[PDB]
Amino acid sequence: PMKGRFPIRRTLQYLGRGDVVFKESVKIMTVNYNTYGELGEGARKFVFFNIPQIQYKNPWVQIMMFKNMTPSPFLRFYLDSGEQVLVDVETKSNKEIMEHIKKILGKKEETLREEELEKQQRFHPGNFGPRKYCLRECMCEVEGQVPCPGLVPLPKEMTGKYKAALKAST
Amino acid sequence: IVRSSVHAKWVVGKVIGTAMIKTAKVRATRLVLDPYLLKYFNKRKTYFAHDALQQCSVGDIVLLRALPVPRSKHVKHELAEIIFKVGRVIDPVTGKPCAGTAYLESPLSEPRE
Amino acid sequence: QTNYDVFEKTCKELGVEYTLPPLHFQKVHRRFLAKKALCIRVYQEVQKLKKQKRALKAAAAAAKK
Amino acid sequence: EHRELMAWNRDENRRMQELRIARLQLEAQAQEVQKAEAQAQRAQEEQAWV
Amino acid sequence: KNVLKIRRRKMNHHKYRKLVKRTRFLRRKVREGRLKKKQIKFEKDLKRIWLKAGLKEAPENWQTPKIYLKNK
Amino acid sequence: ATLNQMHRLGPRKEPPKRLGPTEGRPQLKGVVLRTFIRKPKKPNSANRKCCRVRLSTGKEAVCFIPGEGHTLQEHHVVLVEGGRTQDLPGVKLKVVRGKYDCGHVQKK
RNA sequence: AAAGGUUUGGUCCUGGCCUUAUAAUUAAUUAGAGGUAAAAUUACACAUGCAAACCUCCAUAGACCGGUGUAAAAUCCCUUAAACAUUUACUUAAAAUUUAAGGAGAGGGUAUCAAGCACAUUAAAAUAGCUUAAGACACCUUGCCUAGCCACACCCCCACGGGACUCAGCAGUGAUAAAUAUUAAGCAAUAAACGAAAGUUUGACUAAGUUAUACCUCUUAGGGUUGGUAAAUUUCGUGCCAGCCACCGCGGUCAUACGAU
RNA sequence: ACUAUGCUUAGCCAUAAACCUAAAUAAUUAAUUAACAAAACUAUUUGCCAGAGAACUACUAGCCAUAGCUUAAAACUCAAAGGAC
Ligand code: FES
Ligand SMILES: [K+]
Ligand SMILES: [K+]
Ligand SMILES: [K+]
Ligand SMILES: [K+]
Ligand SMILES: [K+]
Ligand SMILES: [K+]
Ligand SMILES: [Mg+2]
Ligand SMILES: [Mg+2]
Ligand SMILES: [Mg+2]
Ligand SMILES: [Mg+2]
Ligand SMILES: [Mg+2]
Ligand SMILES: [Mg+2]
Ligand SMILES: [Mg+2]
Ligand SMILES: [Mg+2]
Ligand SMILES: [Mg+2]
Ligand SMILES: [Mg+2]
Ligand SMILES: [Mg+2]
Ligand SMILES: [Mg+2]
Ligand SMILES: [Mg+2]
Ligand SMILES: [Mg+2]
Ligand SMILES: [Mg+2]
Ligand SMILES: [Mg+2]
Ligand SMILES: [Mg+2]
Ligand SMILES: [Mg+2]
Ligand SMILES: [Mg+2]
Ligand SMILES: [Mg+2]
Ligand SMILES: [Mg+2]
Ligand SMILES: [Mg+2]
Ligand SMILES: [Mg+2]
Repeated sequence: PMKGRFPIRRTLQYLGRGDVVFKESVKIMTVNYNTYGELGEGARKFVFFNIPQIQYKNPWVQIMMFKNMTPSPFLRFYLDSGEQVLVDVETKSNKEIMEHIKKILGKKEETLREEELEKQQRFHPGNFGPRKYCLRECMCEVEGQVPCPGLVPLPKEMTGKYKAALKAST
Repeated sequence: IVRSSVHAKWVVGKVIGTAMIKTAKVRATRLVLDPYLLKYFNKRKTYFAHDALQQCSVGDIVLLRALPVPRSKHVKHELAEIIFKVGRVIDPVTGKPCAGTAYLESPLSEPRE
Repeated sequence: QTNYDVFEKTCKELGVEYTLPPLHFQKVHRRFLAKKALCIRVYQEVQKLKKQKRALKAAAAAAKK
Repeated sequence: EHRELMAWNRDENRRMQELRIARLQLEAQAQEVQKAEAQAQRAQEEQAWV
Repeated sequence: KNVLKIRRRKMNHHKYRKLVKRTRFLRRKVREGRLKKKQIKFEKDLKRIWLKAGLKEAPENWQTPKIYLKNK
Repeated sequence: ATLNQMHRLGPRKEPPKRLGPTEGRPQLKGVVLRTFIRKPKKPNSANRKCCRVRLSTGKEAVCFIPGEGHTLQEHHVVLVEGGRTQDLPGVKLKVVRGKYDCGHVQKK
């Protein structure tokens, strides 16, 4: 049995379910939540369930969490321009908090798709090379082309050993 | 007005020391994923920050701005803001003084003092 | 950490001095306390020599000017 | 689009601030009533104790 | 449970105590010499520090304390 | 251990693999120094043929000579290999029959 | 791991060791040809030959290719600036290739290495600080990041200087080691250097030589094993001896366990 | 028979089968018998363990401790040791 409560939170599939990819402006997200109370239950669940998913998709964003410092829970984002975006998450479900932050400071699906395509621009199927980078190492693998001499012996007339013998014979 | 090279253009941390002149030692923490356990833990870093007015006290949360030119070997940030003062917090949501999870001044009232 | 204003009055009235917890624990034993005393003394001597050298160097320059 | 989203956020914070003042107002009325009753019990007990 | 594992430790400790009893005087001379070497290593380590710092004589009014001798 | 304790310690520390009589090498060449007999610890009974050798590394080891009958003598050269003789305690090397001075057992 | 064998008079539990799978090197025995890949004891000392030229004088090149894994926890990934011993363009901009200062995060061992001893800040030159059990410092070990990268180039970390005075370029030799490729041909191909060019040069490379180390196609058959784990023994000899076993174990006269068959 | 000693006044030493062999805290008593013991079992946090012997040992550092305490290996040996029945 995996240790801890809700061990599914410690699986790569769960971490990849996060959908909030912050814009490049977002630099820090401080989370102020209270460990005791009734109006801060959603914030506590947001720290428990959602903060891992947010960090997984935003490795360069500093998430620092403070406990029992204020009467109510809130989220404050620090942007590169110097703006500070305060969010009030009291009486809000953990799912509601995720949707709110996605709207205001989350990249759109169109933007994310474009980046994925650009990343793969330099991979070409026709390119030959090692398996890590290319589909086929050599043209011998292609159908109809002369096969590799190791797998299939070449005709004698196509061999330097044979050609050199003829030149001596000439 | 080119910006710093350092990755940490904006860092939040706690002032863990203030015994250097016009400098505040700040401990920042980030979340790092343990690859074996797939759980996040806290990796903490120390940042020297220029406290021009010596307005920082141990235990207060602060925001640092990366300096364009390193002031010294270790001082590469300045104190942008004091997010939370130690024991003197002001609620961001309501704006009233607080002492923990309680209001020193009720939000219903309008003291304007 | 919660009410700094109340904290300041209580310490002044009750006459209680509050020292903040030291970040790092320092071990103590005869060998360490003796080496740590010399190291502090050696530094001070080196710095005292530098101050004397700076004064002599500046004094010579002033005479030349 | 950033400016519009930052305007919507401030409105949401004001909308929730309004609810907080409405909720906390109700508490002041009820808690005030309880405080008066509790002070009455103290007055009765305090006189008896004297 | 039986006391068999305790009996092994019982014999090990008894035999060790009699071995220490036999060679008690030899052990004393070993210790006084191990402490003397422990002091010289302490003194030398202090000389290394000031010599590296650039001092040619130990700091004024300094005498390495003798911390391993019978001072108490 | 808790997840915090597993994180602070990480994977189990692994004692290093100390080498054996051959020093992690397939074979060694040695010069015979003496030929003697060793008695197999009880409950076995035999007069096992062994020899001391100075290996190329420079150390000296005791090597069991397998087979029925050997012609080894002092100053001979042999190729030793690994493999302990279970009954003979301390004998962690064996001689290879058919290499250098040592020869194959004469078949009967 | 789909597991198995082995604690005991016996059972259960716990627990180590070992077996079964895969691959490299060396060794024993054995071996036809053909194709292909790889070639590897040693930063110990090196006989001999060769490995850098081109070219109307100036220049350019010999800073590459090739070799080794010396040193070093050495690094990876990323940011910023700058040049270039460059190219191609313009009289001003696109690249390739480097250098310097850095840091979100990641990065070997020993904590019986627990303290380091100046490792800080301010900028009237004062303050007493800086790193460290969230592992500093010390010591030890190792090339890693693998379309490749990093370091090294006889030794003294460097190379003014000094010394024990140069194959870690190809081939080859001595010594050393369990470890064994030709002191070979060609510049025709591709790559590099030079030239305006026809061209020239190249132990890079290409085509061969050597070798069951691997793979492929074939044709001869040899090696080991046969108590259990674990597929498979007849007769005889031996008699706790001679010998055998990876583990448990076998051998004291009807031994499926040793030797021959 | 008799002493050190048990007692008192100060200081030192810092060890026990110091074991109720069961860390502390908050639960739960059904969805729940390896054996034995004092029923099972979840969460939180720290400490500790990784075959037996060698070893309450060697070396190191600290300590009023000097035949001492805490800290604590390796070589080497074995194919088991151990717990309950
Ligand atoms: S690998 Fe393509 S010809 Fe051999
Ligand atoms: K026997
Ligand atoms: K087992
Ligand atoms: K060098
Ligand atoms: K050519
Ligand atoms: K056969
Ligand atoms: K007890
Ligand atoms: Mg009993
Ligand atoms: Mg004993
Ligand atoms: Mg038993
Ligand atoms: Mg061979
Ligand atoms: Mg190269
Ligand atoms: Mg090395
Ligand atoms: Mg030690
Ligand atoms: Mg040489
Ligand atoms: Mg050099
Ligand atoms: Mg050579
Ligand atoms: Mg050379
Ligand atoms: Mg070879
Ligand atoms: Mg040209
Ligand atoms: Mg028989
Ligand atoms: Mg067998
Ligand atoms: Mg047989
Ligand atoms: Mg008496
Ligand atoms: Mg007494
Ligand atoms: Mg104890
Ligand atoms: Mg008791
Ligand atoms: Mg004891
Ligand atoms: Mg002891
Ligand atoms: Mg000791």
